[PDB]
Amino acid sequence: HFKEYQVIGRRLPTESVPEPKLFRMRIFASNEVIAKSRYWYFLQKLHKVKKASGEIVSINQINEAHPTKVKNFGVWVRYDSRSGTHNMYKEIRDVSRVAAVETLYQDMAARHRARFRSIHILKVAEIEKTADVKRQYVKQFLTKDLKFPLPHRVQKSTKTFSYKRPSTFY
Amino acid sequence: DSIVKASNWRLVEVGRVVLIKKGQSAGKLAAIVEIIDQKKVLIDGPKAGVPRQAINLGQVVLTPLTFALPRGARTATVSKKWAAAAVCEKWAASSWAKKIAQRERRAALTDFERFQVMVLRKQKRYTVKKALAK
Amino acid sequence: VEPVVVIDGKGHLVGRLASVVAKQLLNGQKIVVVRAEELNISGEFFRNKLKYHDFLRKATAFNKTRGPFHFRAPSRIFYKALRGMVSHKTARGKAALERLKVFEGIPPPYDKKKRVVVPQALRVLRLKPGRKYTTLGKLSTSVGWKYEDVVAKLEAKRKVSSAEYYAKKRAFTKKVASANATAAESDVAKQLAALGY
Amino acid sequence: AESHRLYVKGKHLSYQRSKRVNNPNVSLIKIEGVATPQDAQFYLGKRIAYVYRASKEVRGSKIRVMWGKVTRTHGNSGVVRATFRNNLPAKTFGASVRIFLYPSNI
Amino acid sequence: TKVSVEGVNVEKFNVEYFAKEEIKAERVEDQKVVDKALIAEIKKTPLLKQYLSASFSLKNGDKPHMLKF
RNA sequence: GCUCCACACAGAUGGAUACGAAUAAGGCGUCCUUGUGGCGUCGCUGAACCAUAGCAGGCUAGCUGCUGGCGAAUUGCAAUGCGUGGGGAUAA
RNA sequence: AGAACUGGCGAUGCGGGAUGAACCGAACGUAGAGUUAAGGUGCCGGAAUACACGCUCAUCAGA
Repeated sequence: HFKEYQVIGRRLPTESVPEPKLFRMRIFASNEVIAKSRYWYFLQKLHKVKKASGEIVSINQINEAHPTKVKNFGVWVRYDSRSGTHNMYKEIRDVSRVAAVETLYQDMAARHRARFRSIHILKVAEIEKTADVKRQYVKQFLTKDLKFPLPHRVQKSTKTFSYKRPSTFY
Repeated sequence: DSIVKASNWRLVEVGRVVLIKKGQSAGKLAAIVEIIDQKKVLIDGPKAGVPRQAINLGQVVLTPLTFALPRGARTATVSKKWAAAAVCEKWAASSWAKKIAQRERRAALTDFERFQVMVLRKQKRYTVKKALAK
Repeated sequence: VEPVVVIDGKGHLVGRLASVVAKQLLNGQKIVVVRAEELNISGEFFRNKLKYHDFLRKATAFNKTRGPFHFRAPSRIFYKALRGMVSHKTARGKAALERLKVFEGIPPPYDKKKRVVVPQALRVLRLKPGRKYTTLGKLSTSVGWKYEDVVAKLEAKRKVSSAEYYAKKRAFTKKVASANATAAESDVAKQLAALGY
Repeated sequence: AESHRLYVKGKHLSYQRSKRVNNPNVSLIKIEGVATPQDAQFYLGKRIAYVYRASKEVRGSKIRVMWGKVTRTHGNSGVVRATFRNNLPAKTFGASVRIFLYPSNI
Repeated sequence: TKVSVEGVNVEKFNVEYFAKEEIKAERVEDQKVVDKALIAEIKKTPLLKQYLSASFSLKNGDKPHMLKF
């Protein structure tokens, strides 16, 4: 499970260099220490620094605004592979920012074999107005009054012997 | 005449009342607010006490009952239509909620109260066996 | 929980069933699988027909008569699938297998007696809808077993003799449902309901 | 009239073991109707008896008993660890074992 | 299931009462005096007399980790 | 095998508690227009059903269906409580 | 192929890898109880026919 963290760093202020530029970015991680570790890895890709040269100024959690409202998250992702790295855009219908990025990591593992170290999360943004939904499978649920069954239900028997011959209606 | 029947199902829909099997809620009614995908639905039951959450449909079983409710309806709006349709009365009137209540009632019998059941079942047997073979 | 636990293969999966039947023995739990022939496997037919013949070409060199004896009869076809998970050598085993009895069809003196099913081994509860899946029956036939017919017929007969029964019974419990339905409501009743009954 | 049963009946499965080593001191007991470790927590500390016929009559009875205790749970199934005074014979792997209701927590 | 007990005079007998150094008449008299002062309260609730005469047993399906006594 | 003599004595603990077929479908009940028919109703586990009270389960009186009349101890605060070795007769 | 460097075996059992000189864990007085490693929990086999998201039909899949 994940959490969203707001990390800021400024390559420790030296003589005649007072209060540097403060690079702000939002990190998804399981805990605080991993969030810090991932932050240093991104700083070294965007520019030339090291862990010793800089300082974590502030690391704070970002709770999701309305975790009772279903949203449409359009996520941009850069990721490493067997070949050279390449950009990507996917769309996830979910509740929170944190649950959206979670299901993205599972999907990226499933379809591309990319682990947490391989994946950079570029930018997560909502899609407020419909018809901006570029993917079919997200647009799929956006039709008026969607009523579908879940047929052939697998009912878990705790006991090993049943006496009825299970009839899987719904 | 064209007789094509039936394939009668419990459809997942905005305003379908559900019964939760697994979780902290456990045996408490909620309504499907909005479908998320194939596997996940967003549920809430303000009267039962179950909070608003994303849930897998493996965690929850559907019920035959439904009511009219708008897509993505909020907790207060759910409560209004819940009381208007009166689904708690519609729930308890069924043979289904009666079975769950019967399991719960039998589960919390005293040893002496169980003895009472035994004695009365001897009496009821006698009246029934009298009615037969006539 | 029942000295004997007659099972009904009809709509099961060699492997899973087996397995679960295995454990049940090694833990002193007499068993009796029936309708064997109407068992089930997974994957097209042409499959199980191979993943077998191979098991057929087996045989020992110098003396084919002392090697892997290829039993055709389903009951057996399945009995193997089982003796395969049961040390079937150390006395602890022998002791098991000694607790089994896989019949093809449903001969007395079980016919007349309840049966059951291992909900954790049903084609209809494990195999993703519409997906190839054998049926032993044919499979056996295709490779020897010379009786699929007998049982077949000699079967339908059993279903009759019964079906007829049920009726009598069903027609019986139709009364009770009434006897109580009426004798219901009264007092003595009310009370029970309260406590739950 | 029929039931004089003041014990929950459960089968004696095996000894506590790895793949290649078995400790015969600790026996594993399946108990009837017990599905979880949480249900098995009730049976912890209750006295067990393995009851069996013998050939020779010892004390005006042809029947002898080995007594023991449930010690703790074993895995997620409600299978339970059990130490007797004299260990169970290993011939009894899959034999009925009587688990009593003393000493009572309830 | 609790009964009324306050009518009974129990305090006569203690640990020393159960010493053994054919049944003594003193023990029989202590039995009857107490039991009559108890029988009176058993008759109040229905089926309680019949309940005490019966014997407890675990039937098939009785799981004591579930059972409320 | 029959007869005559002599001897020997792998895990029960309330109940395996009988439709078949289908599972994108099925039971059960009712009306009959006898049907791939209509109406009603059930499932979401056997957590059920049936059995279940008495010295390990007695002795007696009436109207465990209902009402009775007696006995239980001292077991002391737990230790479950059907072959041989010879005869005779007759089948092989 | 050769040179240099640090370990492993050599003088070394034990748990695991189906089985093993080179792998994984772990350096051993005799026991009792508890907790774990590596490796596993369909059954043989002690331990979830666990929960959750997806993907895969193979005419000898795959592990």
